[PDB]
Amino acid sequence: AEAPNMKIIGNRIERIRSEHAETWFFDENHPYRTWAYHGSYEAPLINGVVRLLSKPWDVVTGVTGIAPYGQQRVFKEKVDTRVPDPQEGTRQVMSMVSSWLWKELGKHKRPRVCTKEEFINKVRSVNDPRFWALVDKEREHHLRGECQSCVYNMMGKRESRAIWYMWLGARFLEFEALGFLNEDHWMGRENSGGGVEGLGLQRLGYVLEEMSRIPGGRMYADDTAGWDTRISRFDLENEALITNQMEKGHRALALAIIKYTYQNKVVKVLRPAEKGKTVMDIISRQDQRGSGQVVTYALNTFTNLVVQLIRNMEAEEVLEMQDLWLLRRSEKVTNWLQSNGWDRLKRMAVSGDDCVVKPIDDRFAHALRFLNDMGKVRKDTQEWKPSTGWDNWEEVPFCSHHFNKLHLKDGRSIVVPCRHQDELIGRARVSPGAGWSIRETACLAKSYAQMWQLLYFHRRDLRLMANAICSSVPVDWVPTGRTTWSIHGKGEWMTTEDMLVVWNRVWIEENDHMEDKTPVTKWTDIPYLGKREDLWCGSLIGHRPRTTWAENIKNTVNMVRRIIGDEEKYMDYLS
Ligand SMILES: [Zn+2]
Ligand SMILES: [Zn+2]
Repeated sequence: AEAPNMKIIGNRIERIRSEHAETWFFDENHPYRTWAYHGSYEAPLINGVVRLLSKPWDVVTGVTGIAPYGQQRVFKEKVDTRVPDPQEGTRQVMSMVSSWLWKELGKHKRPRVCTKEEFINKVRSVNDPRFWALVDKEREHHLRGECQSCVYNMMGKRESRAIWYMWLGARFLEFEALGFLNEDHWMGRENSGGGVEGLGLQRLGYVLEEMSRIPGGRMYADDTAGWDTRISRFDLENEALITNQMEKGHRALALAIIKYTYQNKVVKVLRPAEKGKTVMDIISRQDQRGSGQVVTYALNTFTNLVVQLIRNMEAEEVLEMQDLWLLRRSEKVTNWLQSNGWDRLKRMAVSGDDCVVKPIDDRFAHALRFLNDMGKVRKDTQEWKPSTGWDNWEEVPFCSHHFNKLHLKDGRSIVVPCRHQDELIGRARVSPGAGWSIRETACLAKSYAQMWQLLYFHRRDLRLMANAICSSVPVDWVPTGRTTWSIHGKGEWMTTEDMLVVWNRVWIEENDHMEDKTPVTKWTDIPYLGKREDLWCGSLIGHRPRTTWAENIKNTVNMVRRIIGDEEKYMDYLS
């Protein structure tokens, strides 16, 4: 039951109402329980190239399944929930660890205001002075302690999650104030110990293998049930402690982003109305993370590091059950942080809401009191049932992948990323936005295929499908679009450079975990997973329709070349 601060959100609700004053109404039968409701108003694709080249997966539901009533279903199940406040001692511990962590991350880095030029340069991955006049107007309100237009448009996706969109101008104001966390890699492994920001998916496995060698208990990788919805008002205040390291001007800009965008959010959501009509509801909420913000990932990484440090302190018996209610003496916490903090950070791989921890023993498994009091409840497990850890690092889930050690034909080991193949093909078959020419569709298909060549070459079906896609798209067409939104997708495949040369730069030359720098001169030297592992992770090798697809692949490529244009230049990546 939300108690809104009308002094902070009132201006935004009035600005929305002024835009839709003639259809605005108050629906006393609205469905919101934990969100404050303010009023309502009246409101109003498959990648063909990848589909044609992945026929066996037309009947695989794990693939095709990936492509207002639905949006309300997600809101009700996932977002319309309230977690009790942690106890005072739990909150004192949270603030202490956050303050200590912020000071560690800022020891060799300084907060800075990000510029309009940096933002414009990123948008090329804004030209109208009127856009910047609206931005200036909102910034002036922010510097006076007001907010008129930083409103979320929350779109639900029932597959399930909510994406909280914001206008480009509000995203710039957030980037200007807090973009330094991303732009200057505050969560990079070197700066944070436990973070992995800036590492590609190609390096994450080696991190987990390094952690497997640190003496201790099992490796724990518990997923929080709906992380963003479990970010409390107290996590938000602890995250805001970075403002204490900012110069006065910068500080004013950030305190306004934190107050209005993070801690007193105004959101517009769609809802079905009578006879096919749709209404827009204006709702507000003080806690939770607004999924989609410029620093969502960085602040999720920060708070997850804080939570894992607290769990280790409880496991190691630094914190006791008396400390939840009130932390009487805090010296023990400061001592553990100053003495062991860095060792424990280096024992973690934290990427937003995903974590892997290598505690000093298995007491970590039953250290749940502080974790549960902070509302960071583990997914698919009884609240008080001890966590299950892993003995084999190659089976540890992290960033929706697991990592396996394979060997090149010359004997050198490599550590590769892997996930269930259905998710990979399913995502490649999704085309965002409609009306694309065969150029945009084929260029996005080519991006997916070259991404698989660099990272998932060890999957039989993907190496074959990637080669058929690359043989069906003109060689000179530059890959375009976004294959992934993950910060671990560094885009080395977004090029017309030969992918075997790119593979060598990523896996050999620039790979600090590849001692011998001898180049790999042929794709047949690059291994696949064993057939057992390829099948476990969704391969269709040996399955009749896939066998027919592979036997007919040259005919399928020729058909795609015929559609695109037989006069274009193609290369045979299959032979
Ligand atoms: Zn604002
Ligand atoms: Zn796998």
